[PDB]
Amino acid sequence: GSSGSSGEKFACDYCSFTCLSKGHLKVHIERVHKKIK
Ligand SMILES: [Zn+2]
Repeated sequence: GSSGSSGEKFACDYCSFTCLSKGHLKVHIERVHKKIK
């Protein structure tokens, strides 16, 4: 069939947070983290 490995999506590293949209991942580390070296 087709069903098998689900996911094929990247997630934030610093934290274990899962998003729905691609942009959400960006806007996330944008402020939620904003970790300045
Ligand atoms: Zn994060």
